[PDB]
Amino acid sequence: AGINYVQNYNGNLGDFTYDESAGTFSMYWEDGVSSDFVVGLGWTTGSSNAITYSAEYSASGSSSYLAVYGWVNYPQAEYYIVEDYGDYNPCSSATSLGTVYSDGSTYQVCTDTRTNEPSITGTSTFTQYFSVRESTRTSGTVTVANHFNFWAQHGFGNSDFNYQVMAVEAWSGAGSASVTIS
Repeated sequence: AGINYVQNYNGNLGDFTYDESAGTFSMYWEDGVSSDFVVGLGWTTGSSNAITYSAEYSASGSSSYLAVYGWVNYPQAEYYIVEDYGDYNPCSSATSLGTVYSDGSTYQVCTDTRTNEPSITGTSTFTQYFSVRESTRTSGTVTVANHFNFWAQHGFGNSDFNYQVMAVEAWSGAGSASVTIS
């Protein structure tokens, strides 16, 4: 996949292993976590190219996501295309933007504003964009373009991309995850 970036945000909170060249990574937090971590493999500059992945993901009792994750520099935005998740749906609370259909399923799409929080610039106010898969899965292709195009109708800059990775995130509870990016 031309993986050239390792995402490790508090990976030390659980057990994070990875092989850039194989496009694989695992992450165990079986003892539970009480703080947020985001780990994964990807690219230093994001693009609208499709991402194919395969995963073993077990996070039923955990506030966790198995998602395509990345940032946009300006307007600053953090984004997720959540394929599978734990006990928490971000669109349950956020402002609804509609629905989008892609790769065999509809995704609820929502947005939210984070004030003075950890960001690719340290601490700041940024916008989040979420596409949550209606029929969750742990393997398949994500045609990122379909999501970027829909979000772009609502403010998503759709250019000036920072990093983008296939990620696993959790900030409560315990779980397990093994992922391969093809």
